[PDB]
Amino acid sequence: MPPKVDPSEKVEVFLRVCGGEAGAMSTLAPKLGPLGVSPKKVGDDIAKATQPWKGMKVSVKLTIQNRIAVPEVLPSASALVIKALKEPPRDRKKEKNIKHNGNIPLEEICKIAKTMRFKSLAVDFKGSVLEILGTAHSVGCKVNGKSPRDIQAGIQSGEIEVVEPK
Amino acid sequence: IEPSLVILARKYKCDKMICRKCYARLHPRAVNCRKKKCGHSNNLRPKKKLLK
Amino acid sequence: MKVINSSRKVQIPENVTVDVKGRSVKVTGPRGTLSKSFDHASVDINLVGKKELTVDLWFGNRKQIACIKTITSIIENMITGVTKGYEYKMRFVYAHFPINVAVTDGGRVVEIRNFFGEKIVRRIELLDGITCYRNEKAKDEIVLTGNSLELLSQSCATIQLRSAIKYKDVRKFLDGIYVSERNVLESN
Amino acid sequence: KQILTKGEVQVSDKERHTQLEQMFRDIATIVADKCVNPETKRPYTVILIERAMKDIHYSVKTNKSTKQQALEVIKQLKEKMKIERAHMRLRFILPVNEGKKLKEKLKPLIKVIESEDYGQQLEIVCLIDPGCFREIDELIKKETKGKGSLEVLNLKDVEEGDEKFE
Amino acid sequence: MSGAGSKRKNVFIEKATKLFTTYDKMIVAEADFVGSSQLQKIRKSIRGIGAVLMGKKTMIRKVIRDLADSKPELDALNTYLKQNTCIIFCKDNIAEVKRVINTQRVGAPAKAGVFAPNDVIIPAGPTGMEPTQTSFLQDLKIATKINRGQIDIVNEVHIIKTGQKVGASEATLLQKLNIKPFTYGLEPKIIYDAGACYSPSISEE
RNA sequence: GACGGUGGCCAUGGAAGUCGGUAUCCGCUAAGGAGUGUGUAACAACUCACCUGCCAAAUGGACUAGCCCUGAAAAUGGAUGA
Repeated sequence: MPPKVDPSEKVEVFLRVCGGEAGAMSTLAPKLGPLGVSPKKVGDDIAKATQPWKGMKVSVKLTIQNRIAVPEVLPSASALVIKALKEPPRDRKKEKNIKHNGNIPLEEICKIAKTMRFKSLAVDFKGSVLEILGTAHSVGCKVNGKSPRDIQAGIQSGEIEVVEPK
Repeated sequence: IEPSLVILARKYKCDKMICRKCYARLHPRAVNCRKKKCGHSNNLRPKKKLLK
Repeated sequence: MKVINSSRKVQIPENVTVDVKGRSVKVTGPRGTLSKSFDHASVDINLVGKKELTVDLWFGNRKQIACIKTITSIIENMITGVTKGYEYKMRFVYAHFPINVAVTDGGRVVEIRNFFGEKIVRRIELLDGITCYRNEKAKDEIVLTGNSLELLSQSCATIQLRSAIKYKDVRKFLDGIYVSERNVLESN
Repeated sequence: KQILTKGEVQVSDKERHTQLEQMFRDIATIVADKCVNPETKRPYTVILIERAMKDIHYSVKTNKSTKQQALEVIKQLKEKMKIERAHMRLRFILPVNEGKKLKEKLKPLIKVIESEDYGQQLEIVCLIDPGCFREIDELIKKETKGKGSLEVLNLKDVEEGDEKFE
Repeated sequence: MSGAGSKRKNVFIEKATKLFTTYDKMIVAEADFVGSSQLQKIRKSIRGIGAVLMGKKTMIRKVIRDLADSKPELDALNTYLKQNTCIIFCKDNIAEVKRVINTQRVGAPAKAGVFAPNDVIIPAGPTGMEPTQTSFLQDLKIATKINRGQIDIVNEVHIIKTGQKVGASEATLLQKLNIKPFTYGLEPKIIYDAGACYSPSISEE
């Protein structure tokens, strides 16, 4: 994960759809990049600056450019990183074909990813965060060893990591 | 200003349920024809939108 | 059928005076005087004092019962009109030819020369009592005004229906003079 | 039963009429499958083709197949005139917004190849169709779109159709 | 019959009577314009200290609880028979609830037919009117005047309060321009006690 | 009023509730479908389910069978006998 940084200097807002391997089949939106002063190739690069290997399709990620250059931007969705780290490999050659999520421990990842989008989302932190993100991806399971919203309802993780990302 | 005018125009001409056993122009809440040829009926469809 | 109807009452403001004789009312107000007849069976239509006019119906059918309310509504309308008159703002529109409308209060008539490039001077006389006046906002409207709603609306309708090309597609054009604001009443 | 099985069909009054029609039908069908006007590869109407085939003279048969007869017909006019017995390839230049509808009409109608779709650029497709179908293609794009459509030849001609000899 | 239908009413009864005797202080707020985006920031600050509990016209189902407490429902300031209400509950912070409720307000233009906040100024003058939007003004039956070198209907003062419907034209005008008349959200009517009124006085600060 | 996770996960010029595939859960709630259409490259915006204020006593529906209407067009003029 890059360090979470605020917008400063010139601010060019971009909405990159993918970012594990950026545009393979022009999977990034080709209208949005050149409209905000950034070539297609250039856009491809800076897609991977936000999330190099965790970037999946249908992203809510913000690629900001301070003085038309990457400031090591973080802010991305909870849903992306979480899904990504269940079965780690996420480029654009494994994301052109269907794939099943891994059944591995993911409790410590969700708390960090919860407030990766924003600091405050106007919802209950430390109480039902694992209940939300343990079943955000209804297909498959978070971890097969435990049961979502039964052994994770009372059991919560985080205290500084749940409200602010690392 | 201009769109308002257009919508007004539509209001009296285009937005009316147009029957079926009859082709009588009714009104957007219609569930009958009010014609004793149609037999009142409950075959109301919307009047179609513009197409070039 | 034959249930016995209750009354339908309509309030009367102290500005106006409502007469009634032989099941046929006459509101008189500051603005003018409207008159209307109502012909039905056992429809006692009376005055309580000068605050409530009552309409009744002893042993009404469903049909008979329905019309009582209508009657009441019509008298309410009359009451409204004779104390604070109805105003119908009509906007006219077409997407190329500017529709040339001009009023003649001497004749009590609206005339429309252009509308679809039709070289006829399409005119019709406004109903008795009501008038139009050439109000401008960018050469877009005409505002009809009157005592009687029934007449006023008819007038509006006449110039609406006339103002419309009657050949080929109805959706493609916007030609016509249509009623925009009808709920508004002239200010006193 | 025997008569039905081994016997041949005989024309009654109704059937005589049908017979007359039949010849007309056959000529209409067999001749109009594959051809273009001399000088360049362009589509052209059936009447002209019919005239051409009459000039050289042809007698249709119900004992032969229609497809078979088509080949025969074209044989005559390959010697006489310059004609196209095979397919051609087209290239359309579609807009991004208005072209989707057009594409959906074309896709089940004929084979689409070299389909290059872009957001920042105009959509490009290429077809495989007979010489008489170009007109059909171009026409349906214009009335559906409500604007002009650029028709370009990808190739003037291409193999297969009645050139592979079915 | 009763205590049935889609998403049952009986359920709501449990919330509006049994949890109406488990808090020290209360505040009767007004929710006739605030959204859900605005309101969920006032269901975190309030939720931590107490709750926002009301089934809406379930104060008449509170009469079983009024046997011991003797709570005012129609007797307090605002009889609650003309406006929507949502009772704010609090026990940890009874002092720091009356002002943090007003901090989460968000300003915006008026709407067609809305009940409206306390203050509603209509746009007028050079800043509050455009030259292109004079046509609209002309269309209206009300008079138009030239004030400060601009054609306007002229009204820059309060003509409506809480529980009085704004005009359609006015609303439209508000929407069109960048004029936001007042900041609004959950607005306290009065401060409220268990079996009494603590302060029958408005507090928008 | 119709929100947060969230543009869930699939797939791709673009499909971000709303061309389409599968699951369709939780937070905060009086209540808000991983969404009923209008719309948009896709969005945004609008609309609906859903919830509630105002008003104040009945209301909504799916059937049943009486008469009546539609279904129901023919040649001299016209037949409940008039």
